[PDB]
Amino acid sequence: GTILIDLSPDDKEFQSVEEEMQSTVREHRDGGHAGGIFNRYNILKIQKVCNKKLWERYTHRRKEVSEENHNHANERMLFHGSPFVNAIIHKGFDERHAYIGGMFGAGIYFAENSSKSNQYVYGIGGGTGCPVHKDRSCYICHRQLLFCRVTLGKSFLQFSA
Amino acid sequence: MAHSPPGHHSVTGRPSVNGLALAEYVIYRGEQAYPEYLITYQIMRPE
Ligand SMILES: CN(C)c1ccc(-c2cc(=O)c3ccccc3o2)cc1
Ligand SMILES: [Zn+2]
Repeated sequence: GTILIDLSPDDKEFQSVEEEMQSTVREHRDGGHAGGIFNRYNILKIQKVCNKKLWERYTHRRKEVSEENHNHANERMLFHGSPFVNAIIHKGFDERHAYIGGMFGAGIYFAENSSKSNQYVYGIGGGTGCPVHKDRSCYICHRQLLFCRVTLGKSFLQFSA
Repeated sequence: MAHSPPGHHSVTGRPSVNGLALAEYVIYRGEQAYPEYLITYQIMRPE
């Protein structure tokens, strides 16, 4: 039930999504090991993901959370990078998309920094890099990130290195 | 998947060393996120 709608670069919605991508790039403490060396991206395409069943599943849970947190879903827009982006856009997030060894336990992880989610596009730690060249810093191969609507509700604050 | 800490719906990982890092977040139910935009890109080689 998923359809993908291309956004024009002239569309304000394309432009605001691109700006969030580009403006949340930072340097990483691995010197680019996982995600590559770069300060900015070449955006090739931005598509809106439209799936009624997945949307309704999201809004149902959002209302439950909201009602448990003084009518506040604490909804954010956050990046997610994964080898399974194609499964996610068709079937939704589930336990198969979790970072079992993540520092905050086995859950599904998102980042404010697009460059942080970029480190996971080819796997944990960048895996072996792109499938074609085995390069975590490949400048040729096309990468994909999701920019996601996320309900945080009441969020446990972990101060961490 | 693990469970959220009791009384919570997510975890926020607040950076405590790297002054320039933004937050990272964890949810424990797939239904708490919707993949709204698919962004296809390349990283660019610095000049
Ligand atoms: C083992 N699998 C399926 C994954 C998938 C995605 C991630 C992932 C994806 C993210 O975008 C992310 C962002 C901040 C911190 C960790 C992050 O981890 C990790 C493991
Ligand atoms: Zn490549």
